[PDB]
Amino acid sequence: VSTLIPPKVVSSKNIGSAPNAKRIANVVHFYKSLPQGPAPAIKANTRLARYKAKYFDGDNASGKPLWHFALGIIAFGYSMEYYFH
Amino acid sequence: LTTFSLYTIIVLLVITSLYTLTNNNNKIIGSRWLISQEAIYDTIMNMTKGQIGGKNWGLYFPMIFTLFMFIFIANLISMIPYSFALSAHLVFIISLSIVI
Repeated sequence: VSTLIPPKVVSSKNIGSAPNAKRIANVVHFYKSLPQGPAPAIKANTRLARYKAKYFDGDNASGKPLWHFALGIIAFGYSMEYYFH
Repeated sequence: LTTFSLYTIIVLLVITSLYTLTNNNNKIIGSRWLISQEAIYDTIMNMTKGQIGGKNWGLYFPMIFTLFMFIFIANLISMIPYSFALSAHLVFIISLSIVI
């Protein structure tokens, strides 16, 4: 009397599961991404890369660049008074 | 040279630094200066999607952004005490209004 053969002819549950879509995404997502993000390049120097690192890269939201930029325009027209003098 | 010409250059250079020197090479997490221009981007995106609200709203989303930023920077430059305006040279702003 019949001995049937379905559970060993399974391969549609081996594609049927939902995380397979996620799997084939994230083996690709993590095989070329940085190991831990040690940066893709961390060397810089132009003597304004330091300015950027302290102010215009997270470190200071402090008002010092505003002051620096402000002071330039104060220096500009004040000297120009004496250029018109 | 000409003070007006020199200050049109200053506006351009301020705006260039705001999308260069504000974050390094694109860091997803965000850098504190660029958080401001994210919020500005969103409140004018969602505002002009609120206004004209067509499918060409986003086609005038840069235009409405550079009409914001022009006035936004040129009313900080003129606020410096020894400084010569661009916007308070009315002839450019009123002319620009007539053009639009």
